[PDB]
Amino acid sequence: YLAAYNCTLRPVSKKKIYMTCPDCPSSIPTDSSNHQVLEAATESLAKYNNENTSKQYSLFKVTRASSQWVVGPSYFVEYLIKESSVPVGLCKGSLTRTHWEKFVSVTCDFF
Amino acid sequence: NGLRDPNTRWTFPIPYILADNLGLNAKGAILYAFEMFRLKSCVDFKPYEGESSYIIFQQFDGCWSEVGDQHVGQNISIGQGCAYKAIIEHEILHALGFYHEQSRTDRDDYVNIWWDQILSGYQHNFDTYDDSLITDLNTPYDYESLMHYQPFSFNKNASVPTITAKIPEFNSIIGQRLDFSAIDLERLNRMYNCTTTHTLLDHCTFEKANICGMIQGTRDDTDWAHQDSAQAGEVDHTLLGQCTGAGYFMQFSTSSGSAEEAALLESRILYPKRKQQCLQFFYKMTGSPSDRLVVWVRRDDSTGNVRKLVKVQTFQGDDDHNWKIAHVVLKEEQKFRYLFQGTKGDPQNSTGGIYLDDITLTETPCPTGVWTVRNFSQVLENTSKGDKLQSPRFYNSEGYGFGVTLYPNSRESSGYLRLAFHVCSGENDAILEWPVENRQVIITILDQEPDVRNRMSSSMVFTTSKSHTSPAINDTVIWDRPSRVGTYHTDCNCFRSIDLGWSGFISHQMLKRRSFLKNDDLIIFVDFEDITHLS
Ligand SMILES: *[C@@H]1O[C@H](CO[C@@H]2O[C@@H](C)[C@@H](O)[C@@H](O)[C@@H]2O)[C@@H](O[C@@H]2O[C@H](CO)[C@@H](O[C@@H]3O[C@H](CO)[C@@H](O)[C@H](O)[C@@H]3O)[C@H](O)[C@H]2NC(C)=O)[C@H](O)[C@H]1NC(C)=O
Ligand SMILES: *[C@@H]1O[C@H](CO)[C@@H](O[C@@H]2O[C@H](CO)[C@@H](O[C@@H]3O[C@H](CO)[C@@H](O)[C@H](O)[C@H]3NC(C)=O)[C@H](O)[C@H]2NC(C)=O)[C@H](O)[C@H]1NC(C)=O
Ligand SMILES: *[C@@H]1O[C@H](CO)[C@@H](O[C@@H]2O[C@H](CO)[C@@H](O)[C@H](O)[C@H]2NC(C)=O)[C@H](O)[C@H]1NC(C)=O
Ligand SMILES: *[C@@H]1O[C@H](CO)[C@@H](O)[C@H](O)[C@H]1NC(C)=O
Ligand SMILES: [Ca+2]
Ligand SMILES: [Ca+2]
Ligand SMILES: [Zn+2]
Repeated sequence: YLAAYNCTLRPVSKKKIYMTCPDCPSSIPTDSSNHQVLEAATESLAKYNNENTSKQYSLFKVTRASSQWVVGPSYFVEYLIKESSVPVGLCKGSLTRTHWEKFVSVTCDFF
Repeated sequence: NGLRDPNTRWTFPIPYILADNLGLNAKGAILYAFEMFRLKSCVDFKPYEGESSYIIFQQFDGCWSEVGDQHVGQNISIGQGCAYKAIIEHEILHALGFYHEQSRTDRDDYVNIWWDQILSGYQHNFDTYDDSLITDLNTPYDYESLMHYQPFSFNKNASVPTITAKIPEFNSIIGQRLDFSAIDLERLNRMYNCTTTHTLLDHCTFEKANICGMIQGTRDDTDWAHQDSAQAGEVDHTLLGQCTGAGYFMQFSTSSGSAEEAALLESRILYPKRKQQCLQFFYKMTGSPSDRLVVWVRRDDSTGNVRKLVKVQTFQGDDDHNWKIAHVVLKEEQKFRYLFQGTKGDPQNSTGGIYLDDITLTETPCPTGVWTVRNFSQVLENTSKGDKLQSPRFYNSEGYGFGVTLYPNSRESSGYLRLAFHVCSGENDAILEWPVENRQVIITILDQEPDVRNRMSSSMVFTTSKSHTSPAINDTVIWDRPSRVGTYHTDCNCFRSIDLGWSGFISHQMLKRRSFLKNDDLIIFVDFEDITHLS
C-alpha cells in the first residue's frame, strides 16, 4: 500500500536542449496566456472535426505544448476533448504558418 | 559556428535511413538536398547497412537535428513545409556539427538581439556558445549564411524583428533560404577537409588564357578565337563587359569562308564518377540560320584511349542573338572529352558567329525544361499586378507535358514573384496514368554562376498528390488528365491544368541581388519526375 507521496517535476532544461539541438521545438507552459497554442490546438481540432464526419469534438484542456520557428511559427501540442463528459481521448497535433503556405496536422486516441 | 571537438565529425558517406513516416515529397526533398551536398562539397550520403551511427530522417513534430555525429546514430525531423531544399540543407548542416550563425561567440558584434521582442519562453534559442565549444573556422560572421535566423524569428509581434544586422543593409538578407552560402561551403570544407565536389566534374569561363585546358582540334578546318570581350557589342557571358580587359568567350566567326568549314574546341579528358552528366553552357549564334553548334563526346574506345566520337546534340540560330543557355545530357561511364564543333553554313549570309562561355559540367540529370524570360527587369516593370507569363510546354522523362506560370508581380505578395507549375496536354497523354501523382516538381531559379559552389539557386519542391483539388473541377484531383481538368490555351494549342506552386517564390529585392537576373534573363529550370520508387 502507497500511504502518501509528493513529486516535483520539470520540463528538460531549455539551454541543454538548445545546445543538443538548436532547432528542436522548445516546450512551454500550457496556460491560457498563450493564445497561439490555443489557436494550434483548436486548428488541429477543427481539422479533426472536418476529417471525422461520424462525431464532432470540443476542446477540454491543453496538456502539453512546444514551438519552433525555422520554416515559420510552428506549434506542436497535446490536448483533451469531449463529444458534441469525462475527457474521451488525447489528441496530438500541430499548426505551422510560412509567409505563404500553411499547415495543420492531427491524430487522436480515444481511451 | 562549428563544434570544435573532432570526435563530433562524421566520416563519409554519412549512412542514412529515410523513415517511412516521411511523405514521398519529404523523401524526395531529402535526396535532392543530398545531391546539393554532393555537388557543392565532399559530403556524401549512403543507404543504411548496419553502421554504428547514421541519420534517420523522420516526419516528427518540427524540423530539427542533434548537432554533429552522435555515435549511436540520430534522428533528424522534417515536419510540414520543411520539405524545402534549404531547410533540409540547414538541418543536415546541424547534423554536420554546425550551430546557428547568430549563436557564434562573436555574434553580438554583428547582430542585435531584441530580447524584449522575443516570446517569453523562447529567449534561450538566442544563446551564444563560448569558443571552447565552437570554432569560427577562421571565417567571418556571415549574414548570407543558411545557418542564420531571419529577422522575424520567435517574435511577439509579427511586424517587429527579433534579430537585426548592425550593418543595416543585411536586415534584407539575414536568414536566406536559397542555398548554402559561399562561407557555409568554406566552413563545411574546412570542417571536413573537402577539396573536390563529388559531382562538379568541370567548369570553365575562359577567363584564363589556357582556356580551362581545352584544346582545339587539327582534323577540323579552323580554330575558335579566344575573344577578349573588347569589341563594341561582343561581350562575354561571365562578366557582360562589367570588367574591362577581363571578359572572355570562345568565338567562331561564320561571316567568311566556305560553308561546312568547322572548328572543334575539345575539353581536357574527364573521368565521370556517374553514368550521367549535364553539360550546361551559354552560347550565341548571331551568324547564319544554317550555322550549327554541334556538341560531341569523344570517349574512351575501351583501349584506355579517348578517340571515339559520339554526336550528342545540335544547336541552330534564331532571331534571338542574345546569350542563350543550353543543357546536353551526356551518359559517359568512361573517360571522355566534351567537344564543340562550330560549323559554318552560308557564310555570305552571316554577319557574326557562334559564341561559348560559362560552361559547367555536373554529374546530374539536366533540368527537364528551361525557360529564359528575357529583359526580366523591364518585364517586371511592365507587368501589372495579376498579369501572367507561361512557359512553352516542356516534356518530362515519362512524356508528361508540363509548364510553369510566372506572375512577375504577385498581387498576393506585393514585391514578390509567383511561380506555379501546371500539367499540359501533349502527344503522350492517352498512354500515361492520371492523376499524375507522386511526381516531384522542382522549380529552380538558376543563380547564373558557372562555378556551382558560387550558385545559390532558389528552389522549391512539391509532389503531385490526391490532396490537390478545386471546386473549379468539382473537387477532382488537379493532376488528372488536362483534357478533363485544364483550360484550353490558344498560344500552346494545349490544355493547361489549374496551376500550383508558390506566391512569394522569391522577392524582387532578393531576385535582383545574387546575380539570379544577370543579363536581364530570369532563367527558370523545372524538373518534374516520378518519385513513386521512394515508397
Ligand atoms: C539569311 O539569314 C537571315 C537570318 O540571319 C540573320 O541575317 C543574315 C543576313 C546575317 O546577318 C545573319 O548573321 C543574321 O543572323 C534569314 O532571315 C530569317 O529567316 C528565317 C527563316 O526563313 C525567318 O523565320 C521565320 O520568321 C517568321 C516571322 O517573321 C515566322 O512566322 C516563321 O515561323 C519563321 O520563324 C526570320 O524571320 C528571318 N529573320 C530575319 C531577321 O530576317 C534570311 O532568310 C537568310 N537569307 C538567305 C538567302 O539565306
Ligand atoms: C581534417 O584535417 C586535419 C588536419 O588538418 C585532421 O586533424 C588531425 O587529426 C588527428 C587524428 O586523426 C590528430 O591526432 C591526434 O592529436 C592529439 C594531439 O593534438 C593526440 O592526443 C592524439 O593521440 C592524436 N590521435 C592519433 C590517432 O594519433 C591531429 O592532432 C589533428 N591535427 C590537427 C592540426 O588538428 C582532421 O582529423 C581531419 N578531419 C577530417 C574529418 O578529415
Ligand atoms: C505590433 O507593433 C506595432 C509597431 O510597434 C504596433 O503598431 C502601433 O500600434 C499603435 C496602437 O497601440 C498605433 O497607434 C500605431 O499607429 C501603430 N504603428 C504602426 C506602425 O502601425 C502594434 O500595435 C503591435 N501589435 C501588437 C499585437 O503587439
Ligand atoms: C531588351 O531591352 C533593350 C532595351 O533595354 C531592347 O533594345 C531589346 O530589343 C530588348 N530585347 C528583348 C528580347 O526584349
Ligand atoms: Ca582547329
Ligand atoms: Ca567568360
Ligand atoms: Zn537550425
